[PDB]
Amino acid sequence: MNKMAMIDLAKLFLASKITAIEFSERICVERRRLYGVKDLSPNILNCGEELFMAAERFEPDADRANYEIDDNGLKVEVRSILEKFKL
Amino acid sequence: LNDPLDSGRFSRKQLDKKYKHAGDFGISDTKKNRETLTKFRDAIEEHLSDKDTVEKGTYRREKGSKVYFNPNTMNVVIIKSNGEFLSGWKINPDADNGRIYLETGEL
Repeated sequence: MNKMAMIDLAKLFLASKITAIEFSERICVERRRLYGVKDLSPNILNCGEELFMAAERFEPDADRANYEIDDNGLKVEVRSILEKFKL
Repeated sequence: LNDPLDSGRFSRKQLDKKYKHAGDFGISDTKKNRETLTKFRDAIEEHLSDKDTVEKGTYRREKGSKVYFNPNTMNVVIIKSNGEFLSGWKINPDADNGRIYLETGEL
């Protein structure tokens, strides 16, 4: 079970190999896959949760809520999250 | 004339945007269509109508929102101040975000 799955997803996203929409959907699949998986670094676990929440705030529509972000904003946050956890 | 899924607390549009979380509510279907969006809609209503589901906290960014939590499934459903469905997912008690919510109600 690739325990770095969520982090790898984030890297694919920052390199623009996958879109913000693809990232936001796949992150939910990977999170669900790693949910409750014992023998998982807390650093990696929490990094994923923050990536998951960052994705939740993403909305492609121009009429998004003021607290929501576009793909550029998601890119900035994802990078910030990975650096925070030094991943 | 609105879509058949537009009623009560839901809109087909919102359900479509949040289907990515359907897996947290017992819906493993990978395909997103009217049938699966309906399953998702029904699953959310079942969560909200559960006797074990109770109000707990808020999703601060969505002002005045109320979150409804179920200790058994660990799922939360966020309802806007106007009562409309916003989103939902499973709380992970082992993560700092999960613990913060359980201890303070802040999602």
